[PDB]
Formats: sequence, C-alpha cells, structure tokens
Amino acid sequence: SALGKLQDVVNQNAQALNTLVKQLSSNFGAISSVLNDILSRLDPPEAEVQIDRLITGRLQSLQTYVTQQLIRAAEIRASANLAATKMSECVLGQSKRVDFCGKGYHLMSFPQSAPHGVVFLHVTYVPAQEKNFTTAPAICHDGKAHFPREGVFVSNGTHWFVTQRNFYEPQIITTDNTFVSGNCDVVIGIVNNTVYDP
Amino acid sequence: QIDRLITGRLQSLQTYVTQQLIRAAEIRASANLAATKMSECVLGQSKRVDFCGKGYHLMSFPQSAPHGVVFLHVTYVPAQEKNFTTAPAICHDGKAHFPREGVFVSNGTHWFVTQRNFYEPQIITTDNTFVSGNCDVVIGIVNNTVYDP
Amino acid sequence: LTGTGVLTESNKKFLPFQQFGRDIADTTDAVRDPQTLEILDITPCSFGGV
Amino acid sequence: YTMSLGAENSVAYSNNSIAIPTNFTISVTTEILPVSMTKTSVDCTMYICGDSTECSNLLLQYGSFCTQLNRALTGIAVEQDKNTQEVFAQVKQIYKTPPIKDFGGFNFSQILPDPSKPSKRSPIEDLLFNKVTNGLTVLPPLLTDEMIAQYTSALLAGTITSGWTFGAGPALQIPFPMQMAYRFNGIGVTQNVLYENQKLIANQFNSAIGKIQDSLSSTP
Amino acid sequence: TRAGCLIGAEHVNNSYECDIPIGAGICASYQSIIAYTMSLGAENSVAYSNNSIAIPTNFTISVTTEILPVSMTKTSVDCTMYICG
Ligand SMILES: *[C@@H]1O[C@H](CO)[C@@H](O[C@@H]2O[C@H](CO)[C@@H](O)[C@H](O)[C@H]2NC(C)=O)[C@H](O)[C@H]1NC(C)=O
Ligand SMILES: *[C@@H]1O[C@H](CO)[C@@H](O[C@@H]2O[C@H](CO)[C@@H](O)[C@H](O)[C@H]2NC(C)=O)[C@H](O)[C@H]1NC(C)=O
Ligand SMILES: *[C@@H]1O[C@H](CO)[C@@H](O[C@@H]2O[C@H](CO)[C@@H](O)[C@H](O)[C@H]2NC(C)=O)[C@H](O)[C@H]1NC(C)=O
Ligand SMILES: *[C@@H]1O[C@H](CO)[C@@H](O[C@@H]2O[C@H](CO)[C@@H](O)[C@H](O)[C@H]2NC(C)=O)[C@H](O)[C@H]1NC(C)=O
Ligand SMILES: *[C@@H]1O[C@H](CO)[C@@H](O[C@@H]2O[C@H](CO)[C@@H](O)[C@H](O)[C@H]2NC(C)=O)[C@H](O)[C@H]1NC(C)=O
Ligand SMILES: *[C@@H]1O[C@H](CO)[C@@H](O[C@@H]2O[C@H](CO)[C@@H](O)[C@H](O)[C@H]2NC(C)=O)[C@H](O)[C@H]1NC(C)=O
Ligand SMILES: *[C@@H]1O[C@H](CO)[C@@H](O[C@@H]2O[C@H](CO)[C@@H](O)[C@H](O)[C@H]2NC(C)=O)[C@H](O)[C@H]1NC(C)=O
Ligand SMILES: *[C@@H]1O[C@H](CO)[C@@H](O[C@@H]2O[C@H](CO)[C@@H](O)[C@H](O)[C@H]2NC(C)=O)[C@H](O)[C@H]1NC(C)=O
Ligand SMILES: *[C@@H]1O[C@H](CO)[C@@H](O[C@@H]2O[C@H](CO)[C@@H](O)[C@H](O)[C@H]2NC(C)=O)[C@H](O)[C@H]1NC(C)=O
Ligand SMILES: *[C@@H]1O[C@H](CO)[C@@H](O)[C@H](O)[C@H]1NC(C)=O
Ligand SMILES: *[C@@H]1O[C@H](CO)[C@@H](O)[C@H](O)[C@H]1NC(C)=O
Repeated sequence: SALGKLQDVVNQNAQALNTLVKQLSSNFGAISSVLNDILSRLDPPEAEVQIDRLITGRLQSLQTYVTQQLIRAAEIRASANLAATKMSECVLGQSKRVDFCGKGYHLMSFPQSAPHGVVFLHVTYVPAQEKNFTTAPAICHDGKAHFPREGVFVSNGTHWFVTQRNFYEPQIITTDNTFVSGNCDVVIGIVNNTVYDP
Repeated sequence: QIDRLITGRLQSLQTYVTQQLIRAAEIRASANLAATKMSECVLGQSKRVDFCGKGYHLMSFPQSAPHGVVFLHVTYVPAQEKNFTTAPAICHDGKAHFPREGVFVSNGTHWFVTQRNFYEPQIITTDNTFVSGNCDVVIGIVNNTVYDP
Repeated sequence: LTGTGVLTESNKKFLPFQQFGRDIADTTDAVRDPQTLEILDITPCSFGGV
Repeated sequence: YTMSLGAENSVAYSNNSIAIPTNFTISVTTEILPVSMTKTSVDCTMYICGDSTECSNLLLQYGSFCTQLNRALTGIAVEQDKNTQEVFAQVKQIYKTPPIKDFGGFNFSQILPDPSKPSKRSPIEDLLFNKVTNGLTVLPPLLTDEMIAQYTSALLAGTITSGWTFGAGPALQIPFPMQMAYRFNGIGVTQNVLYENQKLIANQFNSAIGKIQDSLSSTP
Repeated sequence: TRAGCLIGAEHVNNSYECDIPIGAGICASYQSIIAYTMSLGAENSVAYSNNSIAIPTNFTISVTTEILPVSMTKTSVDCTMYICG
C-alpha cells in the first residue's frame, strides 16, 4: 500500500469508465437498451420516442461523467502544481520550509519517475542522542554582558562553554565567539564566568 | 407521473452532489493551506512574507474551532522610527569599509553602525566592518575614522 | 394525509383550528387525531446505513 | 461615493537618508481557516422513492446513478476526515506543559487548556466554540472535538517547551526567553535586544493575547 | 457508539492507533475484531525548566518518500458514437 495515491487515481478513472460503459445497458424507461432493436422493431413515430428516452438517459450519464472528470482534473492539476513546487524547491534548492520537503531539517531531495506520478526521496537531517545541559542567556565578565554570536551557552555542571545550537560541540567562551552589549544588571538569569581573551 | 417525479428528484440529487463536490474541492484547498500553515508557522519560523501574519513572523499558536483552525500569529512590528543620515561605506586610510551585518548611520555629527531592524548605535571598528577596495570606486563613500581594538 | 412513522405523545399545544404540524423543512412532524383531539409527534422510522 | 484606496503616504526618499526603528510592537493576529465540512450521506432510493416499491422498480430503469451519488458522497466524507487528519495530526507525541508556568513572564493561560472546564479547552477555544452556531444521514467526524483540542494542546506544549525542535525530530527543551531570542535572531534582531527588554516584550505579548480574546468576543 | 450500533466487535479499554475508522473516535482492528477509542500518540512530557537546554550530540540522515500524482489517463469519448453508435 505504499503507492496507493497513484493506484487510487488509476482505480477512480477505470471505475468511471466502467460505469460509463455500464450505463449503456440501461434502457431509461424505453422498451430496450439496444438501438438496433428499436430501429428494427418500430415505426419512426414511436421509435423516435424510444430513441429520445435512450438519448436523454445516455446524455445525462455522459454529462455526469464529464463533470466528475473535470473535478478530478482540477484535483490532479492542484497535485501536479504542488509536485512542481516540490521539484523546484526541494530538488533544485534547499528549502527552509518546515515539513515541505520531508520530516526534519531538509538537506536535499531526489526525483523519481512513477506511473502517472512523481516520488520524492527527501534526504533530511534528524537530531539524535540529545543531552541535558544547564544554560544561561548571557555571561557576566568584567561588568559586561556577553552573548553568543551564533551559538548558545551550555554547562556540563562545573564549566561553561558555547556550542552551536543543532549539534553539541563545546568551545571555550572567548571574545571571538561572543559580543558585548550592556552591563550585567539588566539581563535576567545572567551567570558569572570568565571570558578568555586570545 | 412517477417517472416525472423520479427524473426531477434525480436531477435535484445530482445538482446537490455536484455542488457538494465543488465545495469539497474548495474546503480541501483551504485545509491544505491550513496544514501548510500548521507545518510552517506553528512548527517553525517562516521567512515567507505575510504567510504567518502581518509583520516579521516570530511564532504561531493553533486553536481548534468548529470545522476549522484559528492561528494566532505572533509577529514583530517595527515602531518609532527615526531619520538618520546614511552612507554605503566608510573611507579610512585609503580603504573602503562596509558593515559586516548592520548599516552605517549618522545622527548629525558622529557615525555609528547599527543593526538594520533596531536602532543600536555602536562605534565603527574593524570587528563589525570589512575592507574591500579603496575609496575611489564606491559612490557616496564618506570620510570617518575606524577604531582599532 | 398518509405516511410512515412512529406516533408518540406530543408536548406541542396546537391552536384549535390547526390539524397538522410542520418543521422548518416543511415536513409533517406533528398531527392531530381526528377522532380524539390529541397531538401526536411523528418521528421518522429508524433508517440507517449498514 | 467613489471609494478611496488608502491615505496618501509620500515616503521621504533621498539618496543618503535612512529610517531606523527605535522600538517594536509584539502583534498577535488571528487567521481563521475552514478545515472540514459536515459529512452527509444520502440514501438515493429512499430520497427519490421512500417506501414505494413501484417507484423503485421504475428507478431501476435508470441504472447505477444511485451508486455513483453514494460513492461521491462517501469520497467527500472520507476526504473531510483526511483533511482534519492532515491539519491537526502533525505530531505523534502528546506533549504537556510543566505544572509550573514559569516562562519568563510570558502568559499562555488564554491559549493553554483550562483544567476547570470539562471540555479541556482553552478560553479562546471555548469562545470560538460558543461563537459558532428522507434518506439523509450525518456521519460523525472521526476526530471528536476533544481529540482535536488535545492535538492543539500537544502542539502548543511542543512549541512552548521545545521550540521548533519537536517538528523536526525529538523535542529538545529550551527556556522560553531563549526560544524567543532564537526567533528574534531569525528575523535579524540580536539576542541582546530581546534579553534587555524581556519584561516589555512579555507585557506586550500578554496584552496582545488579551486583545485577541476581547476582539473575538466583541466582533460578530 | 455515537456513530451507531456496532455488532460483532468486542469493545476494549485499551487505546491503539486507528486501523479501520468507525467514527466519533471509535476505530476497529483485528487481533477477533475489537473496537476501541483510538490513541492520538504516545505520551511524552518535555522536561521544561527555566535554565536547562537539550543539545543533540549526534544525527541521523533520514530519507523519506513522498508520492504525488501528476497526470491521469487521457480519455476521449465520442459523444455521438457513445449515445447513438
Ligand atoms: C565539563 O567539561 C570540562 C572540559 O571537558 C571538564 O574539565 C576537564 O575534566 C577532566 C576530567 O575530570 C580533567 O582531566 C581536565 O583537566 C578538565 N579540564 C579543565 C580545563 O579543567 C569537566 O570535568 C567537565 N565536568 C563535568 C561535571 O563533566
Ligand atoms: C557575579 O559577580 C558580581 C561582580 O563580580 C557580583 O556582584 C557583587 O556582589 C557582592 C555581594 O553580593 C557585592 O558586595 C558587590 O558590590 C557586587 N558587585 C557588583 C559589581 O555588582 C555578583 O554577586 C556575582 N554573582 C554570583 C551569583 O556569584
Ligand atoms: C550623536 O551621538 C553622539 C553619541 O551618542 C553624541 O555625542 C555625545 O554627546 C553628548 C551630549 O552633547 C556629550 O556629552 C558626549 O560627550 C558626546 N560623546 C562623544 C563621544 O563625543 C552627539 O552629540 C550626537 N549628535 C547629535 C547631533 O545628536
Ligand atoms: C576624504 O578624504 C580624502 C583623503 O583624505 C580627500 O581627498 C583629498 O581631497 C583634497 C581636496 O579635495 C585633495 O587636495 C587631496 O589630494 C585628496 N587626497 C586624496 C588621497 O585623494 C577627500 O576630499 C575627502 N572627502 C571629503 C568629502 O571630505
Ligand atoms: C524624516 O525627514 C523627513 C523630511 O525632513 C520627514 O518628512 C516630512 O514629514 C512631515 C510631517 O509628516 C511632512 O509635513 C513633510 O512634508 C515631510 N517631508 C517630506 C519631504 O516628505 C519625515 O517625517 C522624517 N521622519 C521621521 C520619522 O520623523
Ligand atoms: C517602547 O515602547 C513601549 C510601549 O510600546 C514603551 O513602554 C511604555 O513606556 C511608557 C513611558 O516609559 C509607559 O508609560 C508605558 O506604560 C510603557 N508601556 C508598556 C506596555 O510597558 C517603551 O518605553 C518604549 N521604549 C522606547 C525606548 O521608546
Ligand atoms: C496569566 O493571565 C491570567 C489571565 O490573563 C491571569 O489570571 C488573572 O489573575 C488576576 C489576578 O489574580 C485576576 O483578577 C483575573 O481574574 C485572572 N484572569 C483569569 C482569566 O483568570 C494570571 O494571573 C496571569 N499570570 C499567571 C502567572 O498565570
Ligand atoms: C533531562 O533531565 C530531566 C530531569 O532531570 C529528564 O526527565 C526525566 O526523564 C526520565 C527518563 O525518561 C523520566 O522517567 C522522568 O519522568 C523525567 N522527569 C521529568 C521531570 O520530565 C530528561 O530525560 C533529561 N534529558 C535527557 C536527554 O536525558
Ligand atoms: C553517532 O551515531 C552513529 C550511528 O547513528 C554511531 O555510529 C555507530 O557506532 C557504533 C559504536 O562505535 C558502531 O557499532 C556502529 O556500527 C556505528 N554505526 C554506524 C552506522 O556507523 C556513532 O558512534 C555515534 N557517535 C557518537 C559520538 O555518539
Ligand atoms: C529559575 O527558577 C528558579 C526557581 O524555580 C529561580 O530561583 C531562578 O532565578 C530562575 N531563573 C531564571 C533565569 O528565571
Ligand atoms: C545625493 O543627492 C545630492 C543632491 O540632493 C547630491 O548633491 C549628491 O551628490 C548625491 N549623492 C550621491 C551619492 O548620489
């Protein structure tokens, strides 16, 4: 049942054709569902009435079939527009849109042809093996507040480090990876730690 | 007479089913849009303009509604703007300095560098600027000192 | 006035000139018995999808 | 009258002047999107004919029209459940908020579920539910209102306690004034601006959430 | 059930994922046929505190499939031949 979306479309189209073919077997109140039988059995004044009943029934069936075909065509067109958007944004580039190109942080995508369809293999980055750390918004040093340029302050229990947000890579808190804004009196939750100077 | 009633009622039922299918397509489009907003505004921060509210999008909160969803879009709107005199680059020692992340502003007498979306003037140093070329190429370069830490 | 339904007791107080009762959708849901002047609710039989 | 598009605003453009914001407003706006409809099923034979056997015998001359109508309505009915499933069931972990609502001054009481209410809905969700008012059958939705409220509660708990991490993998806890700082960095504003003005931003957020509830309660 | 009367399914107090949808939160599955109130997800409580963060130390490269229909079978019906031959 992996490929149920394409098979659903194939089954719906085949079932619509089968119903349209099956509707020819109905007489719609006429004496027969076969036109040749009516034309060989009756004079044109009453054969006209029987043929008229068959014509209005078959015309209603064909109009109904065309109506659901147009609705399904609109649905398939919307799906194809979505598939073209996924091909442009997931395959031909890297997308920042969450869950547009797979579950997780999207890296890249691969297109594969399928009968009446496309299959996108979304290659994504999933974080794993997370670990607790004690964190602070800023580091107080020399009466100045230090904030990370790109990372986050973490503590393993005794020592403070700065790491990138999506992967644990502890580095010494220096002036190269922090910036100074204001004193320590304003930021709520600032902790005291040394800031190394290269 | 029963045949006349049958064809009239059948036409009414076909009309109802057809308009229900059209409305179902419209509701499906709206629900696909709602699922996109759920994925991109609630489960993440979106850079798409006006997709998750008016303003710079911060976050969104979903709320259930009868046959629907209500998104509370929390956005950042800049306010209390102030005029400043600006320049593309700073000429110092025959070198052109460009802001690394911000913009050069002047309050009338002194030149500072600030972030683009909030006024936070800082001294123009070599830590927040980068050097590319001389002062002869950039149109509108102004003369100001660049501090060295 | 013919039909099929479950005839139960009704709390709807008809005015003396009224005989049948209709809902919003113009379906007969209340009626007065001609022999004894009492009001009966007509609940449709329990049709369902199997 | 002839309508007016908007007030004229001649922007003071020059080749060497810029406008820099010195302050900010935390604005909360509502977006209402329909998701599903009422699932309706029609007995075609009973609608056209009721209990008349002669009518059904004449209706058999028209063929499988009734089957097509029933199948189209069944497709719409399963489509509504699929729509609700796609919109609300985007998480497979049911997250809960901590019992202590210490989020650095940020108040989420109007959007978190109310324990006092039997429906376990938020005050905003409760207001939203209060403000919305022959062969025919109405099928119930597959997800009840309690489970949809539970899904929204899980999404709110995930986005409050874990940021955007729960949408991309395991839910990684982060303090809410740090999550807000990350969001500030996402829109190009430095973290210090958020940390220095954290009380004002929390007050603005709470005021905006209250204005949202008042605006929904005061607009028909 | 709120959907209607279900005959032939043993109602259980356990909650599983929805296999066959019944409606009004009721789903059916085969394990005999049982009917139950479907679970939404496994319950996870995030260990929130005002000064603790969780940092990933590893990663998984995950490839997922997304199937999207593009086109249908192109069918043409001769209206005159279909109605009249
Ligand atoms: C936190 O991390 C730091 C650095 O990785 C640890 O400090 C080192 O600990 C080892 C083992 O005790 C010593 O051999 C090193 O000399 C330490 N380095 C320094 C610079 O002091 C620290 O022990 C860790 N703390 C905890 C609780 O795990
Ligand atoms: C962090 O460091 C600052 C300064 O080094 C500490 O502030 C001092 O606190 C003592 C006792 O509370 C006062 O007598 C000083 O006047 C304070 N100095 C300043 C400049 O504020 C602060 O207490 C330290 N915090 C922690 C948690 O150790
Ligand atoms: C532009 O800003 C600078 C710095 O904010 C101002 O310079 C200071 O002005 C005050 C008030 O006159 C003095 O007390 C300081 O000594 C000045 N600092 C320095 C480093 O000179 C400057 O006045 C502002 N200019 C205008 C026109 O507002
Ligand atoms: C900015 O500084 C440069 C160099 O300090 C100025 O260029 C000098 O301009 C004077 C008169 O215009 C000439 O006599 C010098 O020969 C120029 N020196 C160089 C190296 O080009 C420039 O005019 C200054 N611009 C402003 C607006 O003050
Ligand atoms: C920046 O300066 C410009 C020009 O000095 C200001 O634009 C003027 O605003 C007043 C009041 O709205 C108008 O009466 C003038 O007609 C405007 N002039 C032009 C040329 O448009 C502008 O308001 C200033 N910006 C701020 C934030 O004060
Ligand atoms: C930035 O804007 C906020 C409000 O949007 C200002 O906060 C108000 O400040 C005035 C005067 O200090 C008080 O009377 C109000 O009660 C404050 N409102 C709130 C909601 O706190 C703030 O002062 C502004 N800051 C700057 C630098 O302009
Ligand atoms: C969070 O917000 C709620 C509602 O906005 C606050 O509850 C209000 O508390 C005051 C004082 O106790 C009462 O007068 C109001 O009637 C309460 N409103 C409601 C709707 O209950 C609540 O105090 C705020 N803070 C916290 C920490 O929950
Ligand atoms: C971070 O620490 C918290 C609490 O110290 C951990 O949360 C506990 O996890 C255990 C193991 O699953 C549960 O039995 C407890 O019920 C949890 N307590 C709370 C209050 O949530 C959490 O697992 C730690 N995170 C990591 C990645 O180890
Ligand atoms: C990060 O995860 C990978 C796999 O997800 C780990 O690689 C495995 O390491 C163990 C022990 O070293 C081996 O037995 C497996 O065969 C490895 N699997 C693969 C696919 O290479 C890796 O060790 C983890 N790293 C850390 C630091 O936790
Ligand atoms: C966190 O909460 C504890 C009490 O639960 C408090 O002592 C501490 O100051 C708080 N820290 C911050 C940054 O709010
Ligand atoms: C900006 O415009 C003024 C005229 O208002 C002109 O004198 C000046 O040279 C221009 N500067 C640039 C960089 O175009």
